[PDB]
Amino acid sequence: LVHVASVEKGRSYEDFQKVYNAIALKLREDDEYDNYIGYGPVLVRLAWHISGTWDKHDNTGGSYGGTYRFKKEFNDPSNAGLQNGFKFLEPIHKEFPWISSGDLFSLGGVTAVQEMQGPKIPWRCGRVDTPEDTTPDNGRLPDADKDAGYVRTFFQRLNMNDREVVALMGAHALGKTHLKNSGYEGPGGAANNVFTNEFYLNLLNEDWKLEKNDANNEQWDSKSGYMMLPTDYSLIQDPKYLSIVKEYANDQDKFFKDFSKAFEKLLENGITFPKDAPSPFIFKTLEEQGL
Ligand code: HEM
Repeated sequence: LVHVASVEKGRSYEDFQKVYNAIALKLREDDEYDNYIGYGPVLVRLAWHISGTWDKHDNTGGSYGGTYRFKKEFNDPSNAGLQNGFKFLEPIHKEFPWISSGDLFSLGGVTAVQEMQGPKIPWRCGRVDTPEDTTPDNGRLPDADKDAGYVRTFFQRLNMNDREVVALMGAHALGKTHLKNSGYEGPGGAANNVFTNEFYLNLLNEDWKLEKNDANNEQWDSKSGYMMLPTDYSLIQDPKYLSIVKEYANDQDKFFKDFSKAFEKLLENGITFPKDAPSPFIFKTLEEQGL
Protein backbone atom coordinates (compact mmCIF):
# COMPACT_ATOMS: atom_id res chain seq x y z
CA LEU A 1 0.00 0.00 0.00
CA VAL A 2 1.59 3.34 -1.01
CA HIS A 3 0.10 6.61 0.19
CA VAL A 4 1.51 9.67 -1.42
CA ALA A 5 0.89 13.02 0.18
CA SER A 6 -0.87 15.49 -2.23
CA VAL A 7 -1.05 19.21 -1.19
CA GLU A 8 -4.60 20.63 -1.39
CA LYS A 9 -4.69 22.62 -4.71
CA GLY A 10 -2.90 25.88 -4.53
CA ARG A 11 -2.84 25.99 -0.71
CA SER A 12 0.30 27.14 1.17
CA TYR A 13 1.39 28.02 4.78
CA GLU A 14 -0.99 30.96 5.18
CA ASP A 15 -4.10 28.87 4.39
CA PHE A 16 -3.34 26.28 7.06
CA GLN A 17 -2.39 28.99 9.60
CA LYS A 18 -5.99 30.30 9.03
CA VAL A 19 -7.42 26.82 9.83
CA TYR A 20 -5.09 26.60 12.94
CA ASN A 21 -6.33 30.02 14.19
CA ALA A 22 -9.91 28.99 13.60
CA ILE A 23 -9.53 25.81 15.77
CA ALA A 24 -7.51 27.81 18.39
CA LEU A 25 -10.12 30.58 18.63
CA LYS A 26 -12.91 28.06 19.13
CA LEU A 27 -10.79 26.25 21.84
CA ARG A 28 -10.74 29.60 23.70
CA GLU A 29 -14.47 30.21 23.11
CA ASP A 30 -15.91 26.76 23.93
CA ASP A 31 -14.20 26.59 27.35
CA GLU A 32 -17.00 25.11 29.49
CA TYR A 33 -16.82 21.61 27.98
CA ASP A 34 -16.16 18.69 30.41
CA ASN A 35 -16.35 20.80 33.53
CA TYR A 36 -14.17 23.53 32.20
CA ILE A 37 -11.34 21.28 30.97
CA GLY A 38 -12.24 22.43 27.44
CA TYR A 39 -11.78 20.58 24.12
CA GLY A 40 -7.96 20.39 23.90
CA PRO A 41 -7.38 16.90 25.50
CA VAL A 42 -10.20 15.15 23.47
CA LEU A 43 -8.68 16.73 20.30
CA VAL A 44 -5.18 15.32 20.99
CA ARG A 45 -6.88 11.93 21.76
CA LEU A 46 -8.74 12.10 18.41
CA ALA A 47 -5.46 12.77 16.49
CA TRP A 48 -3.79 9.80 18.30
CA HIS A 49 -6.74 7.37 17.63
CA ILE A 50 -7.00 8.20 13.86
CA SER A 51 -3.21 7.59 13.61
CA GLY A 52 -3.03 4.66 16.06
CA THR A 53 -4.72 2.29 13.57
CA TRP A 54 -1.63 2.11 11.40
CA ASP A 55 0.10 -1.18 10.81
CA LYS A 56 3.75 -1.05 9.65
CA HIS A 57 3.49 -4.48 7.98
CA ASP A 58 0.98 -3.63 5.21
CA ASN A 59 0.71 0.17 5.63
CA THR A 60 -3.06 -0.03 6.30
CA GLY A 61 -4.77 2.37 8.74
CA GLY A 62 -3.01 5.59 9.80
CA SER A 63 -3.99 9.26 9.52
CA TYR A 64 -3.80 9.54 5.69
CA GLY A 65 -7.29 8.50 4.57
CA GLY A 66 -9.48 10.30 7.14
CA THR A 67 -11.55 7.12 7.53
CA TYR A 68 -12.84 8.03 11.00
CA ARG A 69 -15.62 9.91 9.11
CA PHE A 70 -17.02 6.38 8.24
CA LYS A 71 -19.46 4.49 10.55
CA LYS A 72 -17.15 1.46 11.21
CA GLU A 73 -14.31 3.56 12.63
CA PHE A 74 -16.64 6.19 14.17
CA ASN A 75 -18.47 3.45 16.02
CA ASP A 76 -15.39 1.53 17.22
CA PRO A 77 -15.97 1.05 21.04
CA SER A 78 -12.38 2.21 21.59
CA ASN A 79 -13.36 5.61 20.10
CA ALA A 80 -16.24 6.23 22.56
CA GLY A 81 -16.35 9.91 23.57
CA LEU A 82 -14.39 11.09 20.48
CA GLN A 83 -17.69 12.13 18.78
CA ASN A 84 -17.32 15.32 20.87
CA GLY A 85 -14.01 16.21 19.20
CA PHE A 86 -15.57 15.45 15.72
CA LYS A 87 -18.57 17.77 16.37
CA PHE A 88 -16.15 20.49 17.59
CA LEU A 89 -14.23 20.30 14.31
CA GLU A 90 -17.29 20.02 12.02
CA PRO A 91 -18.01 23.84 11.98
CA ILE A 92 -14.36 24.53 11.02
CA HIS A 93 -14.59 22.01 8.11
CA LYS A 94 -17.72 23.76 6.84
CA GLU A 95 -15.72 26.99 6.93
CA PHE A 96 -12.67 25.44 5.15
CA PRO A 97 -14.23 22.74 2.90
CA TRP A 98 -10.98 22.44 0.91
CA ILE A 99 -8.94 20.77 3.74
CA SER A 100 -9.00 16.96 3.79
CA SER A 101 -10.35 15.00 6.82
CA GLY A 102 -6.98 13.41 7.81
CA ASP A 103 -5.33 16.81 7.66
CA LEU A 104 -8.04 18.52 9.74
CA PHE A 105 -8.07 15.71 12.44
CA SER A 106 -4.25 15.76 12.72
CA LEU A 107 -3.96 19.60 12.74
CA GLY A 108 -6.63 19.70 15.58
CA GLY A 109 -4.23 17.58 17.71
CA VAL A 110 -1.28 19.89 16.83
CA THR A 111 -3.29 23.01 17.59
CA ALA A 112 -4.54 21.75 20.99
CA VAL A 113 -1.03 20.82 22.21
CA GLN A 114 0.52 24.21 21.23
CA GLU A 115 -2.44 26.21 22.54
CA MET A 116 -2.25 24.29 25.89
CA GLN A 117 1.42 25.50 25.94
CA GLY A 118 3.04 22.36 24.78
CA PRO A 119 6.05 22.20 22.47
CA LYS A 120 5.72 23.33 18.78
CA ILE A 121 4.82 20.27 16.56
CA PRO A 122 6.03 20.50 12.85
CA TRP A 123 3.03 19.48 10.70
CA ARG A 124 2.95 18.48 7.05
CA CYS A 125 -0.16 18.78 4.77
CA GLY A 126 -1.23 16.41 2.02
CA ARG A 127 -3.40 13.64 3.47
CA VAL A 128 -6.05 12.54 0.97
CA ASP A 129 -9.52 11.17 1.75
CA THR A 130 -9.92 7.51 0.80
CA PRO A 131 -13.13 5.37 0.20
CA GLU A 132 -15.26 3.70 2.95
CA ASP A 133 -13.74 0.31 2.00
CA THR A 134 -10.28 1.52 3.11
CA THR A 135 -11.57 1.99 6.70
CA PRO A 136 -9.53 -0.26 9.11
CA ASP A 137 -11.49 -2.78 11.18
CA ASN A 138 -12.19 -2.31 14.90
CA GLY A 139 -9.68 -3.68 17.41
CA ARG A 140 -6.37 -1.99 16.43
CA LEU A 141 -6.28 0.37 19.36
CA PRO A 142 -4.76 -0.70 22.76
CA ASP A 143 -6.49 -2.13 25.85
CA ALA A 144 -5.95 -0.30 29.17
CA ASP A 145 -6.02 -3.23 31.55
CA LYS A 146 -2.69 -4.73 30.55
CA ASP A 147 1.02 -4.67 31.48
CA ALA A 148 4.39 -3.30 30.24
CA GLY A 149 5.10 -6.25 27.91
CA TYR A 150 1.69 -5.65 26.24
CA VAL A 151 2.41 -1.88 25.75
CA ARG A 152 5.92 -2.66 24.33
CA THR A 153 4.57 -5.25 21.92
CA PHE A 154 1.51 -3.23 20.84
CA PHE A 155 3.67 -0.19 19.97
CA GLN A 156 6.17 -2.10 17.82
CA ARG A 157 3.27 -2.40 15.28
CA LEU A 158 3.38 1.45 14.94
CA ASN A 159 7.16 1.19 15.32
CA MET A 160 7.64 3.24 18.29
CA ASN A 161 10.59 2.25 20.55
CA ASP A 162 10.63 2.51 24.41
CA ARG A 163 11.66 6.11 24.47
CA GLU A 164 8.97 7.08 21.94
CA VAL A 165 6.29 5.16 23.84
CA VAL A 166 7.17 6.81 27.22
CA ALA A 167 7.31 10.31 25.67
CA LEU A 168 3.91 9.77 23.96
CA MET A 169 2.24 8.49 27.20
CA GLY A 170 3.06 11.85 28.94
CA ALA A 171 -0.09 13.18 27.11
CA HIS A 172 -2.18 11.23 29.71
CA ALA A 173 -1.50 14.19 32.10
CA LEU A 174 -4.19 15.86 29.97
CA GLY A 175 -7.98 15.58 30.49
CA LYS A 176 -9.35 12.53 32.28
CA THR A 177 -10.91 9.12 31.99
CA HIS A 178 -14.71 9.07 31.88
CA LEU A 179 -16.45 5.95 33.25
CA LYS A 180 -19.24 5.92 30.64
CA ASN A 181 -16.68 6.06 27.76
CA SER A 182 -14.02 3.62 28.98
CA GLY A 183 -14.95 2.01 32.36
CA TYR A 184 -12.24 4.07 34.09
CA GLU A 185 -12.75 7.28 36.08
CA GLY A 186 -10.73 10.32 37.16
CA PRO A 187 -7.89 12.74 36.18
CA GLY A 188 -4.17 12.03 36.49
CA GLY A 189 -3.10 15.34 37.99
CA ALA A 190 -3.97 18.91 38.93
CA ALA A 191 -3.01 20.72 35.67
CA ASN A 192 -5.09 18.76 33.15
CA ASN A 193 -5.48 21.29 30.33
CA VAL A 194 -1.96 22.74 30.47
CA PHE A 195 0.73 20.57 28.76
CA THR A 196 3.45 19.70 31.43
CA ASN A 197 5.66 16.71 32.55
CA GLU A 198 3.37 16.14 35.62
CA PHE A 199 2.37 12.61 34.46
CA TYR A 200 5.93 11.51 35.20
CA LEU A 201 6.13 13.46 38.44
CA ASN A 202 2.84 12.00 39.81
CA LEU A 203 3.73 8.45 38.80
CA LEU A 204 6.99 8.65 40.82
CA ASN A 205 5.75 10.82 43.73
CA GLU A 206 2.21 9.77 44.57
CA ASP A 207 1.11 7.00 46.86
CA TRP A 208 -0.77 4.70 44.49
CA LYS A 209 -3.41 2.24 45.65
CA LEU A 210 -4.95 -0.52 43.46
CA GLU A 211 -8.76 -0.15 43.71
CA LYS A 212 -11.89 -1.26 41.86
CA ASN A 213 -14.10 1.41 40.26
CA ASP A 214 -17.92 1.46 39.62
CA ALA A 215 -17.57 -0.26 36.23
CA ASN A 216 -15.74 -3.01 38.18
CA ASN A 217 -12.40 -2.33 36.65
CA GLU A 218 -9.16 -2.00 38.55
CA GLN A 219 -7.19 1.24 38.53
CA TRP A 220 -4.43 2.90 40.56
CA ASP A 221 -5.83 5.61 42.87
CA SER A 222 -4.00 8.18 44.99
CA LYS A 223 -4.94 10.16 48.14
CA SER A 224 -4.84 13.38 46.12
CA GLY A 225 -7.77 12.27 43.93
CA TYR A 226 -5.69 11.18 40.89
CA MET A 227 -5.83 7.94 38.99
CA MET A 228 -3.57 5.95 36.68
CA LEU A 229 -4.59 3.24 34.22
CA PRO A 230 -2.94 -0.30 34.58
CA THR A 231 -0.99 0.41 31.36
CA ASP A 232 0.13 3.82 32.79
CA TYR A 233 1.41 2.34 36.05
CA SER A 234 3.28 -0.26 33.92
CA LEU A 235 5.82 2.39 33.10
CA ILE A 236 7.25 2.36 36.61
CA GLN A 237 7.01 -1.48 36.81
CA ASP A 238 9.38 -2.09 33.90
CA PRO A 239 13.15 -1.21 34.41
CA LYS A 240 13.78 0.25 30.86
CA TYR A 241 10.58 2.33 30.98
CA LEU A 242 11.15 3.44 34.60
CA SER A 243 14.53 5.06 33.88
CA ILE A 244 13.12 7.09 30.93
CA VAL A 245 10.16 8.19 33.28
CA LYS A 246 12.81 9.45 35.71
CA GLU A 247 14.60 11.33 32.92
CA TYR A 248 11.39 13.18 31.94
CA ALA A 249 10.37 13.90 35.58
CA ASN A 250 13.83 15.49 35.95
CA ASP A 251 13.96 17.44 32.63
CA GLN A 252 10.79 19.07 31.14
CA ASP A 253 12.61 20.46 28.03
CA LYS A 254 13.90 16.95 27.01
CA PHE A 255 10.30 15.66 27.52
CA PHE A 256 8.93 18.49 25.27
CA LYS A 257 11.58 17.84 22.53
CA ASP A 258 11.01 14.05 22.55
CA PHE A 259 7.18 14.36 22.61
CA SER A 260 7.30 16.71 19.57
CA LYS A 261 9.33 14.23 17.50
CA ALA A 262 7.22 11.19 18.45
CA PHE A 263 3.81 12.94 17.95
CA GLU A 264 4.85 14.20 14.43
CA LYS A 265 6.09 10.67 13.57
CA LEU A 266 2.80 9.21 14.91
CA LEU A 267 0.81 11.58 12.71
CA GLU A 268 3.00 10.93 9.65
CA ASN A 269 3.30 7.09 9.77
CA GLY A 270 2.27 5.55 6.44
CA ILE A 271 2.57 8.69 4.29
CA THR A 272 5.11 9.12 1.48
CA PHE A 273 6.10 12.72 0.96
CA PRO A 274 7.63 13.55 -2.57
CA LYS A 275 10.90 15.62 -2.46
CA ASP A 276 9.19 18.57 -4.13
CA ALA A 277 6.66 18.60 -1.27
CA PRO A 278 6.89 21.64 1.11
CA SER A 279 8.71 21.66 4.37
CA PRO A 280 6.81 21.00 7.59
CA PHE A 281 4.99 24.04 8.84
CA ILE A 282 5.62 25.46 12.34
CA PHE A 283 2.40 27.40 13.24
CA LYS A 284 2.34 30.40 15.47
CA THR A 285 0.10 30.34 18.49
CA LEU A 286 -2.68 32.99 19.05
CA GLU A 287 -0.43 34.35 21.80
CA GLU A 288 2.61 34.83 19.51
CA GLN A 289 0.21 36.47 17.06
CA GLY A 290 -1.29 38.89 19.63
CA LEU A 291 -4.69 37.41 18.75
C1 HEM B 1 -1.37 1.79 25.66
C2 HEM B 1 -1.71 3.18 25.34
C3 HEM B 1 -2.89 3.87 25.63
C4 HEM B 1 -4.11 3.42 26.18
C5 HEM B 1 -4.59 2.03 26.60
C6 HEM B 1 -4.86 4.58 26.36
C7 HEM B 1 -6.09 4.61 27.02
C8 HEM B 1 -6.89 5.70 27.39
C9 HEM B 1 -8.12 5.62 28.01
C10 HEM B 1 -8.85 4.37 28.44
C11 HEM B 1 -8.56 6.92 28.15
C12 HEM B 1 -9.89 7.38 28.73
C13 HEM B 1 -10.92 7.72 27.66
C14 HEM B 1 -12.21 8.20 28.26
O1 HEM B 1 -12.77 7.57 29.14
O2 HEM B 1 -12.70 9.23 27.89
C15 HEM B 1 -7.58 7.71 27.57
C16 HEM B 1 -7.64 9.11 27.41
C17 HEM B 1 -6.73 9.97 26.79
N1 HEM B 1 -5.67 9.54 26.12
FE1 HEM B 1 -4.95 7.60 26.02
N2 HEM B 1 -4.25 5.66 25.87
C18 HEM B 1 -3.04 5.25 25.43
C19 HEM B 1 -2.12 6.11 24.83
C20 HEM B 1 -2.27 7.47 24.53
C21 HEM B 1 -1.36 8.22 23.78
C22 HEM B 1 -0.13 7.62 23.08
C23 HEM B 1 -1.96 9.51 23.67
C24 HEM B 1 -1.58 10.68 22.98
C25 HEM B 1 -0.31 11.00 22.33
C26 HEM B 1 -3.12 9.46 24.45
C27 HEM B 1 -3.92 10.56 24.79
C28 HEM B 1 -5.06 10.62 25.61
C29 HEM B 1 -5.69 11.79 26.05
C30 HEM B 1 -5.29 13.24 25.79
C31 HEM B 1 -6.77 11.37 26.80
C32 HEM B 1 -7.77 12.26 27.50
C33 HEM B 1 -9.08 12.38 26.74
C34 HEM B 1 -10.17 13.22 27.41
O3 HEM B 1 -9.90 13.98 28.33
O4 HEM B 1 -11.32 13.13 27.02
N3 HEM B 1 -3.34 8.20 24.86
N4 HEM B 1 -6.54 6.96 27.16
